[PDB]
Amino acid sequence: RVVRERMTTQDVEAITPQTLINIRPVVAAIKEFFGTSQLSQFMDQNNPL
Amino acid sequence: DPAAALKAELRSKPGDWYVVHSYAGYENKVKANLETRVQNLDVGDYIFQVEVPTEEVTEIKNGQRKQVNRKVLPGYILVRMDLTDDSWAAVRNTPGVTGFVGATSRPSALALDDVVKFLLPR
Amino acid sequence: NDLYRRVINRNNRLKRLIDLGAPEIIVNNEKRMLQESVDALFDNGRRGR
Amino acid sequence: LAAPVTHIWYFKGVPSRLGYLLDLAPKDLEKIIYFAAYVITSVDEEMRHNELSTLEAEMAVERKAVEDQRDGELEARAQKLEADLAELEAEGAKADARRKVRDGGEREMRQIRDRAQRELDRLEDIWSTFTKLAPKQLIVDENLYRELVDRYGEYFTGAMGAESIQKLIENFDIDAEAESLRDVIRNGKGQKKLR
RNA sequence: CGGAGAGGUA
DNA sequence: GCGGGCTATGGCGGCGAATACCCTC
DNA sequence: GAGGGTATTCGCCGCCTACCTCTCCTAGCCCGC
Repeated sequence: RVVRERMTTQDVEAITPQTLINIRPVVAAIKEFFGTSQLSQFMDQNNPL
Repeated sequence: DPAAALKAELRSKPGDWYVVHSYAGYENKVKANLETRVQNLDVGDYIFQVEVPTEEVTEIKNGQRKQVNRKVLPGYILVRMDLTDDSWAAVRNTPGVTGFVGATSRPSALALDDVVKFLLPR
Repeated sequence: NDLYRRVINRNNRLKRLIDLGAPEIIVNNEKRMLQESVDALFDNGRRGR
Repeated sequence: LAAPVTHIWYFKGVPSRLGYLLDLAPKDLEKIIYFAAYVITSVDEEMRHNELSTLEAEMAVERKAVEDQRDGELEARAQKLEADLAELEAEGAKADARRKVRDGGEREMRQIRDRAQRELDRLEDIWSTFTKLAPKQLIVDENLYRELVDRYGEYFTGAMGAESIQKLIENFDIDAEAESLRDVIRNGKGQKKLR
């Protein structure tokens, strides 16, 4: 959505792949999953089993 | 009188001024994308002008006077246009936009007196 | 405190807009937002999102 | 608060303890409170009843004048049609262009008649509103309310928002309403009595 | 030490 | 250019009231 | 149409107690120095 938005509000012949891509949403969703999910569970290490 | 002069100027120009709602500081970006979509999407027949009525408040902060480009009516967009779903798309589907500020149910146009009042440099 | 801040923000917004003068449409929209803010403060989620 | 605000407990909590008090449907409160419709806080009756006949005469004059203007427009359109017929019969134009111009002219005449009917029905709607305007009535379509107030600024007062409901509560006696509900209960009966 | 989530004991 | 502050559809039962569909005047 | 009598649908309310352990509690962006 961000890249489509920025695809219309920046002049041509100055756009490059690196100036349209904002990683933030992806690196944020990954952390959201690995910190604040019901399935990313603190591992049970009472005993090897 | 600047008021009468701008009244006469805006009498002839096509399109009835309308109002749209934005998200706080996301206003100038809204007008940017709006008239850019006017240039690109081929809807120049609808949006004849986009204005963010804003008088820059030079206030004494941090020990010195500093201007704040507050949008007189914060969060609101004055856009001259016609009854067209295309302009609705180009604005309400633009970034930092919430919807058209209708009077009762559907979008309503500011009276020329108010738009002349708010488009006059303060 | 967050909801109190929402209500106070909208109240000050609507106060400034009336004091400085504004078209009845904008003032009505701001009053609607103030109404929604107060409704959220007293009972959040009862009406709308 | 810079503006009046309703308390959601007595508006949204089922049963709406504002709808029962004011005898308004919950949708009506949803609209009036959230600035989606105007409401007639009150309508003057004596200033209406005394001037009813005079305003009926004034509306008759107004409708006659508007109809005369429309008939003049139709006469101008008929003159245009006569000019078209003269042009057709002047030079050689066979059935193709004849039918083209005649269809154009009859379409213009139908457009004029549609404008006539729409204006007449607008005035009829205005008068129907005026002869039915009572407190606790929602006037949607801001354009209609604007026409009503511009043509008749007095004879009534309509507001919108929480302050309108505050006004309704102020102009609302509790004894007469209680007497009316008690009468509906003891006498009458039915779904009326249940409500 | 207030919220959300997860796991667990009776 | 970097730091800080401000804003933004796998529940289920009971119950009632806010509301579809049809006969009557 | 108004009106009433029936249904029909949707919103809301309710869903044992007590206790132990752990991990996260914003993100984007716009203005200032």
